[PDB]
Amino acid sequence: SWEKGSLVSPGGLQMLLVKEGVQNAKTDVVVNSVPLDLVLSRGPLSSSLLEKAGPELQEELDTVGQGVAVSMGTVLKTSSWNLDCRYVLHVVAPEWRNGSTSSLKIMEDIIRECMEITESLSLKSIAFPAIGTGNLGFPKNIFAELIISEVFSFSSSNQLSTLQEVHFLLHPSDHENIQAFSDEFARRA
Ligand SMILES: CS(=O)(=O)Nc1ccccc1-c1cccc2c1[nH]c1ccccc12
Repeated sequence: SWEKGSLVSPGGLQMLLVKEGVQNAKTDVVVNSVPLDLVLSRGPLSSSLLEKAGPELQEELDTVGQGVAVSMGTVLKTSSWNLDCRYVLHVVAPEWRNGSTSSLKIMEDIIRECMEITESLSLKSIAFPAIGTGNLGFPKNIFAELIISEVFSFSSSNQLSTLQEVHFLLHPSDHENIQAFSDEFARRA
């Protein structure tokens, strides 16, 4: 509990494995996964974020999303309300129907976009919480490698003025993700 796991990429971006649940995020940006209808109470990650943030998070998302055509890969920005961050980036994650290989590529593009948004806002840190393998057809270890590799890729190919830290937020009882990230971090250190 007392430590975060740490891995810095060759390009200088620090990744932290944080085992505190998703409600305690203390980064500038937190990324949420939302449905196409923008209802924040459906999936378990979003429901958890909503429970801490308060219903104002839903109020603001509904307002920013009104009359916006929303599809897979849409990213909408709100303030954080009672979360301990500055902004939430609400993303419509892909599902398996988008195609197997396609869906991994789409997740990579989403990860990259959210980091680019954070840098464009002159912010320092972004958190990606575990969303689960909800409606995606790959095991958690595939997604752990994917996100870490994308952080490596992004930071090697870009000079970053402000973005310094990427936090992976895991619930301490998420045994499968804790094992996947721990193995990846151990392997790369
Ligand atoms: C698929 S997962 O959420 O179980 N894997 C992770 C476990 C812990 C922290 C981050 C991720 C993760 C991996 C790949 C893409 C995303 C992840 N979290 C996100 C949250 C929002 C949007 C994309 C992502």
